[PDB]
Amino acid sequence: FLTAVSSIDTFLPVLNEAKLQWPTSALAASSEELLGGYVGSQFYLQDGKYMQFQIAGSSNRCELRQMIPDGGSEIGWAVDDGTTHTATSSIVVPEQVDGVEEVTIMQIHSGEAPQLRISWIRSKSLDGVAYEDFIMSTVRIGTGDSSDNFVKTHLADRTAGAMSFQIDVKDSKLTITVNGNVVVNGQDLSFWDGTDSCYFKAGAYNNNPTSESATARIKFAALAWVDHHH
Repeated sequence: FLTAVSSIDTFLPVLNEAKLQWPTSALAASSEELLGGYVGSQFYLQDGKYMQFQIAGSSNRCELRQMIPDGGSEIGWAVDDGTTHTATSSIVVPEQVDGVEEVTIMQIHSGEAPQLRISWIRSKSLDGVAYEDFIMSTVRIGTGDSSDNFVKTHLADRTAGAMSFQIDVKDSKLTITVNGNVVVNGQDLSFWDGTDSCYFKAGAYNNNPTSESATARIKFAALAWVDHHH
């Protein structure tokens, strides 16, 4: 059998506060199933150390969704409760196979929409500038579909080695750190003031592939979801 992610200690904290959605938003595995050896080609322990997600097909996913810890239900939090909600990861994004065009690897999402997607992107122009094989943030500052509802930023070019991300939400401000460097510094999330259904996600959410059979693949060496408070 493939080795289960829960067979080592590294990911137990996040698995204790997550459900897995695969191959769609429908539930694949409860937190307890994840902690108790849930495994498949879509979600297994890779190289003895990575929590690896794999998925093919347009808008399909293999993605963790933040839950209340210790067998609780779906969590919802606000962007301005005075604490800092933090997601920290270390991700090896391999070269993506032909046909994979965008893979969302971390999110802040709510009942209505994604406040934030961090995604690998094969190629895109942002603000008149071309980028290739890179990591992008897409922040929603509204619920519409016109471009003024989004702020998109080049976070980093993809590296062969592990790349760390820290997503901090405090007092309606979003900070994204990559490999220890602040890239997005206090992006305003005030549009979401009043929303109490936000949560973190992470894994592989396959967006707009050119082939339905091409398999997105993303490896986490570390993932934690925490609330920092006094």
